[PDB]
Amino acid sequence: AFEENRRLRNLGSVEYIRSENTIRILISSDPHVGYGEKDPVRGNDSFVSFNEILEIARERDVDMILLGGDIFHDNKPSRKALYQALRSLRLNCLGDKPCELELLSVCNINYLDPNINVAIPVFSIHGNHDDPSGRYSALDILQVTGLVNYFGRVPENDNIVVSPILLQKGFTKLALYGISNVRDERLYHSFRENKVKFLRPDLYRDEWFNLLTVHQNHSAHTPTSYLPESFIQDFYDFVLWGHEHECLIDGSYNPTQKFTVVQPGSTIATSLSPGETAPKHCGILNITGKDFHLEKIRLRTVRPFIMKDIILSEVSSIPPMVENKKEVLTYLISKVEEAITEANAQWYEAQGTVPVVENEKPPLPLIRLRVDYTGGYQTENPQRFSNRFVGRVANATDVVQFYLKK
Amino acid sequence: DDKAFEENRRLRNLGSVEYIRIRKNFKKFQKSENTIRILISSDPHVGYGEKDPVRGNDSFVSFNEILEIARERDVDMILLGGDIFHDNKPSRKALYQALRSLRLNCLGDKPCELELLSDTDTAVCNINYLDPNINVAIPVFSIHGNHDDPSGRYSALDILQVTGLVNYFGRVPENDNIVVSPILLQKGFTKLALYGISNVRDERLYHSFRENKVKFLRPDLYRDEWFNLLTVHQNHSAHTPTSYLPESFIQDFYDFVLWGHEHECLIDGSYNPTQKFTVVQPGSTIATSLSPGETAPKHCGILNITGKDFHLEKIRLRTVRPFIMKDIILSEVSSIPPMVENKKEVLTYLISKVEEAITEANAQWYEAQGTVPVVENEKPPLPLIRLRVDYTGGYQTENPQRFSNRFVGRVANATDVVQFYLKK
Ligand SMILES: [Mn+2]
Ligand SMILES: [Mn+2]
Repeated sequence: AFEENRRLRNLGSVEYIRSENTIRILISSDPHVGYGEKDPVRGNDSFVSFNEILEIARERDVDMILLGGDIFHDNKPSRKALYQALRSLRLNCLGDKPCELELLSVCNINYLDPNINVAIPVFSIHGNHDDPSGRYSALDILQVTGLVNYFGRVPENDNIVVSPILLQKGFTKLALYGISNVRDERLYHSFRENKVKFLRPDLYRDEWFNLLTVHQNHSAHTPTSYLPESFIQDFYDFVLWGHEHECLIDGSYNPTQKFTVVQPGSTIATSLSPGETAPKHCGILNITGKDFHLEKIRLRTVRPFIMKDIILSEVSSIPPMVENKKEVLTYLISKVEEAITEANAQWYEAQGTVPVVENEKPPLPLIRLRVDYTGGYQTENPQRFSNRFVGRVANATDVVQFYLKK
Repeated sequence: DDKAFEENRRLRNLGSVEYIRIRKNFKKFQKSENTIRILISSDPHVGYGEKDPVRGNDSFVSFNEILEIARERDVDMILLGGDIFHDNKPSRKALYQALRSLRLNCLGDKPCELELLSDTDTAVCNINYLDPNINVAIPVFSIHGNHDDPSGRYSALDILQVTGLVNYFGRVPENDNIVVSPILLQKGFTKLALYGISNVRDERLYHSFRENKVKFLRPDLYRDEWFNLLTVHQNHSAHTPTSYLPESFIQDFYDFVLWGHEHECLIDGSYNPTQKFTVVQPGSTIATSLSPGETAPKHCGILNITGKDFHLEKIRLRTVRPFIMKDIILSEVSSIPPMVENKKEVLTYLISKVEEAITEANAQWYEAQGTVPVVENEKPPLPLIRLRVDYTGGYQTENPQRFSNRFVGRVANATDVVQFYLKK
């Protein structure tokens, strides 16, 4: 069943119906505005980092912003989360700057409104949400204000029609496609049953730089609970991959399909997973005809997160196998202290500063120790160990996790 | 209580009043010249009765109507007495619908003839039309109202302000020390000093006036040249002598008082001869309960200000579902044989009163539309009908639901058409 997935290529059907020349796009995904709102330390993280993304777009003078979904963490965001998102979009996206993008294709393009002066149009697809969910989303609200362009709507999970937004700047032509989040198993089934219809403009067939935006699992435990890369039509040149939190901004080239996949990652860690450790970035994609150049930009406002894997039997400072309750503590405490120094150094690197009295100090970092304690060693209560770093770490819970080798 | 309500009328001009140092196009968007025209309304309660199969879209249609009349009649601004939303946390549909109506009816190329003299973060534009990136044709001004929904520092009104669609004024950070500062607006020779007090728990506000903890600020320039307008959202009357705002408490320098919160349409206004102001209670644009006060046909108004004078034009709302109520005292009826098995007689009379109320409701609707009942014309929506029946004196009743079910597809409230009670 996993073997079958590699063999299946170009699924669904393709129908044909009706830097002045460099398209600059700020690419990001998953800001999860509102996540960890009630946390005393982490409460304002999502608001600050979502603002940063829009701030970089304005400072760097990009033509547009493209997001891979999950602007909000919840289906029903709090009044604070909604207010903060709207405030950031209004202050960073409105202005006298002319929009050099020409459209060739309340609901109509925002930067096309005569009553709204949009300097940098935001384009986003709908993402996945785990809180309890009518026919009105928080993304529909962002669209109605004229601040975000909601594209890639999936009204029916059965028959999905993928139509493009056609944009031109000088000689460079962009055919922007999107598929809003669909339950992975459902989407997988739609591609297998040939229920996904891609629409291409008849004119300038080979002229349009084809960009697809998705919000799905890139991998899964079950062979039907993710979207295989081979399923995606080979006429595409670039794929922006949302939903997946790990920053893989450098990208991966698929040699068969002939298209690059860029998984930018979230702008906030939503769990203490290994995937969340990779420093967060956004990117500037510079399209110029057929080729492009992607510039990775490190996020300055994201709280550092260091994870360390420890094997006790390998620690020459600890004696085995006795009551080393004291040995394990001293050693483990020093590893947290080492992880904090690594986190602080990672933060100053992102800022371009040095640790001195005149400079701003780093925020409390997220620290996780995965400790193998086999044959044998004395362990602590994980919560009791985590209480030791009360004003040194952002995570009051889960500083340590003890495990035995399987 | 009686002695305390009496003392309320004896007291006047509560608090403290001091002075503070301060077509035409005043909008900054970049891509009756002496008469300030204001569309006045209150309490649209967007989202109320959302889940009702018949009444679900009433609040959205009527809130749109108010903004639609403002645009059609070419007013300078919209002034609301609070409660744009029914809930503290409105649904996604309610918020979407309010924003859609505001964007379509208030944005446009129409020049704003109102000059902002002084507005006594902010990273955002406090005043709407002064934003160079938003083309505001008709600025909306509103105060915060009361909500019975659980309040889980950010309001839905703050969200409307942040989009640049509504100007939230008359904020009340502290209940103890309330400072009432004006928004100063000029059109030709006409000078408007606009004041607001967002809803405060009635008992708490009453105490603030008594403890002289309410400070009113007046512009030194043009002292007796401003037309003073106050916007409130409080109970105009109450059972307890401390649970409402007495008119006498409000400073007499005011010329006009827009009274929000109260749902009954009393758009004609009342003149207070001592305080020398006119109080206008416009009423809600939707019935929130089947109360006697909700029966009076709904209106909005156009307040025309020239110098220190005003003319108010009453406008009937066409989209509001008709509501007829009848109070029936069974002992005051005949021929109803009392203290006998009179179920048939009681029912026969009550059915005829519902039929009478339906005919009255339909006639009230056609009147609001300016049409006659003919095949080419639109038919009225299902009306709200309520019978409050006193059955004291020996009278047989019927289950309210079974009685209401006799009029299926004839009334909007198919569950509670009748209410049987005994006089206390
Ligand atoms: Mn996600
Ligand atoms: Mn009310």
